[PDB]
Amino acid sequence: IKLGMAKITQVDFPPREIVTYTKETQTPVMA
Amino acid sequence: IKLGMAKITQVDFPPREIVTYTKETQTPVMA
Amino acid sequence: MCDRKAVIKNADMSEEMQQDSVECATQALEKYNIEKDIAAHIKKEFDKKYNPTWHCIVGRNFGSYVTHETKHFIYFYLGQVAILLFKSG
Amino acid sequence: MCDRKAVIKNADMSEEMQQDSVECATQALEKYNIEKDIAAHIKKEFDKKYNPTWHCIVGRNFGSYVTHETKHFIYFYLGQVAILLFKSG
Amino acid sequence: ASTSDAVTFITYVQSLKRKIKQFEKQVELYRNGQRLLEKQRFQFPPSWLYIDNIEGEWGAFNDIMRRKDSAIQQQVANLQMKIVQEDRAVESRTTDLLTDWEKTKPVTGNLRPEEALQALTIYEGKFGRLKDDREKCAKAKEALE
Amino acid sequence: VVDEVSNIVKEAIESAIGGNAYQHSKVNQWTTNVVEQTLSQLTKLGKPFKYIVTCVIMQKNGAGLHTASSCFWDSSTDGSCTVRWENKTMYCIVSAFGLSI
Amino acid sequence: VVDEVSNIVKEAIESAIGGNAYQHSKVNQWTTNVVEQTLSQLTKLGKPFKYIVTCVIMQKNGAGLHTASSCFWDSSTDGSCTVRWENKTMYCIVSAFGLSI
Repeated sequence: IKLGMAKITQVDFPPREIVTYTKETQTPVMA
Repeated sequence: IKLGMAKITQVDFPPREIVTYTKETQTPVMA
Repeated sequence: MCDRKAVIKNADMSEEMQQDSVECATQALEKYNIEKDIAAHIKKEFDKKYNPTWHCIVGRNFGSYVTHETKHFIYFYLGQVAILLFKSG
Repeated sequence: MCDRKAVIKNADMSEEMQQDSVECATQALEKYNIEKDIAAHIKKEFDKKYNPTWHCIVGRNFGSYVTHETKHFIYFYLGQVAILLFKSG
Repeated sequence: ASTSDAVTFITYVQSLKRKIKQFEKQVELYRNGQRLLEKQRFQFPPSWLYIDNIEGEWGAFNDIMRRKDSAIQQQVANLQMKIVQEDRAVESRTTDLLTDWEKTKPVTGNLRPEEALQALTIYEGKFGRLKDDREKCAKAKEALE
Repeated sequence: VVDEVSNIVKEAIESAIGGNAYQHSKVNQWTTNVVEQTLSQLTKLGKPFKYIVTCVIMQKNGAGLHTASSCFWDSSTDGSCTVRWENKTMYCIVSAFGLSI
Repeated sequence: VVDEVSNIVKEAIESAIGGNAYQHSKVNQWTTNVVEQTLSQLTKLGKPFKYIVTCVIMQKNGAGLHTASSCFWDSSTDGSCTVRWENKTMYCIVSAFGLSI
């Protein structure tokens, strides 16, 4: 069977990453 | 040609194990 | 009055989420006379509102440094308790 | 230095992760007395040995309810400061 | 994954971190100043945070910027690979377009000067855009690791 | 027909899963049911095609799936039908195929 | 051959994806390269069959996976091969179904 040229239908589902939005603030003890 | 019901490769992926609950904790108290 | 409020020091969250977290912490602290029981009530409120599982760290002395996700993070003081609660997932 | 003896009265976490975190906490307490730095080091060690993400908090007068994953919420106190490495997820 | 945009963001993040070194040095000096104020009782009014409150907000912003820089450093290799592939494909397409326009400029009888000039300019723009895109992707990868 | 194959796949998904979520003990069963429904839809048409129906179900846990179906089939006689149907917490990218017999 | 097809699919998955750092813009390219390599290996085999290849590539993020294909052919002269391959934190599964013309 002489099959013709065929491509591939690409459908990549999306992932979700991790947000490294660190809230930096030094925490002191009671004074 | 002839065709009918048959079998296939049965592959399934079990998921990871984790436990989530509202468990209360506390730090020790000193003076 | 036991006010678990905050000022603009480090508060990176949705406004409704931060207000709900502060109100839930204050209500749990008012309802429960123990710190652990107040933590349990606040965690129940968090798992009911923002779904399971969410935790809040609040106390006189504390410290937090983790992957604080956007619109669900906090690092401040709520009254005598240091409100450092960040939700990621 | 500092008596960084982690006595886990309640250890609902992995033994290997808890031991690695305890060793890192002892090293960090020998390095410095900053409880926030010790908690950050414990959280970083737990997140490195058990993937993202892990959160650890060290304080004196605080009450928090751990909303974490199974076998990853280690509450080991080096004395009285309960360094609860409740890896949320 | 888009190499040009990723490299531009990486170079911008590198410049931002170079400035943020001095910005955070000033932030540490200001945290010390706010602490000294609170020692003199000059903690900031509770409408916003104190001097340490502005310091905590700046620390949150710096944590976000450091997270962006860490993501850039993690994905720099993939961004560079995507940019190199896109630049090579665009340059091959620009070569094909330049050759095709030079071979078959629109040289018909009426308005054929404008049509042939447009075809030649389209081929030249394709080649130059491919070259510029490749150069920009490489420069952004260099500026963003 | 690719449009008919996609419509049959969508109807089978609506009839079997529809708004059903993802369960570990039932994902493979749902995939088998969807594949069987697609195979029955392809066989009942009477077209002389060696129909192949593939069903893959993923969980919406931050995982993306790249779905494709390329086969050594004739361009003017055969083809493949790989589509994706999305749910709230059940990702299902399923493919139907047909080769001239 | 089922074993030969599984070995070729494993070699293609190793050559395409491997166990390197994950990338959404590169996972689809790896899946496409694996599909092209599998198609080339099937075409160079020379056996009288019309293979149908479905490559399922996923990332390890707690999502369940069930890559299955229900078809309509003859098991005496046609068959399919299943190979379990993956990465350090990603999956590389190809479902190849060789069908006699």
